Amino acid sequence: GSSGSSGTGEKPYKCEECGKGFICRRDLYTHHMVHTGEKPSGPSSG
Ligand SMILES: [Zn+2]
Repeated sequence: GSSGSSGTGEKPYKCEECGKGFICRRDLYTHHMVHTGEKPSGPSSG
C-alpha cells in the first residue's frame, strides 16, 4: 500500500506502536516496554 520506491534509507525494524526506526530488531523490542505501560488515566485525552 504505502508509497514504496528506491530513495532514502529505511530501518529494517520500525516500532509499529509509535514509528521508531532501529538498526537492530533487539533494541526495538526493548523500547516496546514503554508501550506495555499505557496510561489511560491522565490528560492524554487520546
Ligand atoms: Zn514505539
